[PDB]
Amino acid sequence: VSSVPTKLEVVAATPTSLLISWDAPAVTVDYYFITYGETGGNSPVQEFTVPGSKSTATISGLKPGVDYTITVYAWYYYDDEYYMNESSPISINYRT
Amino acid sequence: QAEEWYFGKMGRKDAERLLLNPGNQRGIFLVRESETTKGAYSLSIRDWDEVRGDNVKHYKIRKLDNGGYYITTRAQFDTLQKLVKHYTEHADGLCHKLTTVCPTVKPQT
Repeated sequence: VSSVPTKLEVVAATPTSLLISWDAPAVTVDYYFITYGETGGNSPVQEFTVPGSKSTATISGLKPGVDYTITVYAWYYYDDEYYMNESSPISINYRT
Repeated sequence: QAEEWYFGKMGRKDAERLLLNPGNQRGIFLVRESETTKGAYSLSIRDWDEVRGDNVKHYKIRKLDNGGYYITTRAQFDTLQKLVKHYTEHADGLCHKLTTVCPTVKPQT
């Protein structure tokens, strides 16, 4: 059964903010881990989470005209032994 | 290793009860032996959420056949100390970055 989210995309974009969206996997997700950062940049990526009930997220404070790499991971319960697992990622790029 | 964050043999619910003490902020943590996978560890972290309030999350630290330790296979570490340092620098998927070790009651002085 799928744990990787699918079809990640930007669905709204201003010069400094993006709304990303994806299709949840079939497993119940505890929360999503989302990173974004300048592609090939030499600073650390930004990181945040959204609740596992969601399948979108708002990214704010971007610099106009910068290519960003945006990645989403699902963190989810499997069984009592594997109680907290990270899915494979899905990633997109977007230039503001 | 017998480091400050290492609590040795400790059960999941007992780790939760200790971390959920009033006064512990998010990111307070401990490392213990796993009771469900032999040879693995568990990183137990005090967290907070809008719906469930104060809570505790557990992350299994597994061992690589030849390599070191990992919670997620993309981030691997030669030692537990290096793992803890990494997740003190950035949460990198954890519910919260690690701050300081869970306190315990000490003898009166």
